[PDB]
Amino acid sequence: PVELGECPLLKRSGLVVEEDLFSTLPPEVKERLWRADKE
Amino acid sequence: FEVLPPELGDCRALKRAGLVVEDALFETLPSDVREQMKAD
Repeated sequence: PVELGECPLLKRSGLVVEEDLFSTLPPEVKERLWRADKE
Repeated sequence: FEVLPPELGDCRALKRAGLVVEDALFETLPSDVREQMKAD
């Protein structure tokens, strides 16, 4: 669900899931998660 | 599309990410609707 992006502390390393299931998320929330991850 | 309606606030589970569109369609929400939408 997109609500996983609502979680602030969660990041890519925190959210361990398969690549396709992660890609099911919308592009911009994935970009937000990426940007919060790498910095 | 031409202009987004103001009733996206009534939609409980539709986001800008969910409603993926070209950006000139994203720029169309009323200002109070922007205030209610940036806070979801």
